[PDB]
Amino acid sequence: DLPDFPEHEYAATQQVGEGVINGDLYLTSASGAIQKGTNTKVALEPATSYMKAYYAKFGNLDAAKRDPDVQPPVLDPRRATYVREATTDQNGRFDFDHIPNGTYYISSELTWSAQSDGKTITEGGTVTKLVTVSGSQPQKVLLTR
Repeated sequence: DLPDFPEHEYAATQQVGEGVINGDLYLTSASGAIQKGTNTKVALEPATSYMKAYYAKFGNLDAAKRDPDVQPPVLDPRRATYVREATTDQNGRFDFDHIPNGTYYISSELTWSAQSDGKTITEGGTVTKLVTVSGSQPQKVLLTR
């Protein structure tokens, strides 16, 4: 499962800042059609050894490829205070303000329904990337896979 919550790793992070993050969220259907993530929540949190272990198993996983017997574990309640959040607009665009200097996981979940042989298929899943912030203007994040 997950390692012990690393207090030192969270204590060493800068918790105040001026950085701006811009990006776009989308995934591709099995048919090749692009699906934009509209009015979808996007999370931005410190890139720790704790969340590296979590995102390895559940961060870039298709909903069709999920094990029904395997459920994601309950995370330490101390982690929530470090999570920043944004909702994408009508075009899948998201924005974050006052982002501190540091290294982060930027993560979202985008699923939708498709039809095939008269049966309903669940498409998409989770998508997670690394973003580094030094100065106030990092590059845009294309949150896709």
